[PDB]
Amino acid sequence: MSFRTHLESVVNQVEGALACSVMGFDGISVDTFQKDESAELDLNGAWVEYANLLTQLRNAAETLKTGTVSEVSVNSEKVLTVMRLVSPDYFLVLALHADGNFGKGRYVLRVTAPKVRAEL
Amino acid sequence: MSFRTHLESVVNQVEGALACSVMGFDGISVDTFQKDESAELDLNGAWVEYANLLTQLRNAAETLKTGTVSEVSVNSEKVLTVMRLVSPDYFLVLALHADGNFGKGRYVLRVTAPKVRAEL
Ligand code: NA
Ligand code: NA
Repeated sequence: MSFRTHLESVVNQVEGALACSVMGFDGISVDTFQKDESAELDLNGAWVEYANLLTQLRNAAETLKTGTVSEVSVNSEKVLTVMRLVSPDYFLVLALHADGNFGKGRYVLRVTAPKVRAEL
Repeated sequence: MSFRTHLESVVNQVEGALACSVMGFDGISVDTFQKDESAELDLNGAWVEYANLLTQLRNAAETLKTGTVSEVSVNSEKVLTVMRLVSPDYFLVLALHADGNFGKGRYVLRVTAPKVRAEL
C-alpha cells in the first residue's frame, strides 16, 4: 500500500504502460496501478496476452533471486514486461503495449525499484 | 552448422553484441558466433557476467515453449540477452554489452529467428 504512489509514477511516465505491480514469488499480487485513461489504441487484445503471461512471468522472475540477474522480460506479440527484485519474497513488474516505449520502461523501473524496496 | 552465417549476421548488425548462439533446452550449446573484433570497451567483465547468466538464461528460456511467450531477456548490470524459440528443443540467444543497442538487438533477432528455424 505504501508502494502504490511509486507504481502510479511508473505508469504515468511510460507511454503504453498497462500496469505496474508488486507480485510475490508465492504467486500472490500485493499491489498494482493500472492504466485508467482512454488509450490511443484498443488494449483488450494486450490485456488477454498479459493474463496469458502471468504464470510464465512468475516462473522467469525466479531468476532475479540470483546475484547476477538484475532485470527480466517475458514478451508476447502485443505485451512487453520488465521485472526487478524488491525483496527475497517480492518482485516489481511493468507491463506495456508492444507499441509503447520499452527503453523508457526499463529506465523508469530501474529508477523506481529502490523506492519500492525502501517501503518494505 | 547451417545456422552460423545467421548468427554472424546478428553479431555484425548489433553494436555491442558479445555472441549469438543456438542452445538446447537440454543445456547443450549447438552453434555460436562470438565478437572477434577489438571492441571500443574492455568486455572481460561482461564475459564473466554472461558466464554467470547461462544457468538462468536456460531456466527463463523454458517460458518460450508457451504459445503466448515470443521473446525473453535475462539481464545483468553489464550484459543484456534476447532469446527466441527456434524449435521444441532449441532457442536462439543474443548477448550484448549493457552499453550496446538493445532495441536493434531485439529487432535483428526477430528478423533472424525464422531464418535459423528454416535450417532445421
Ligand atoms: Na538478482
Ligand atoms: Na512461444
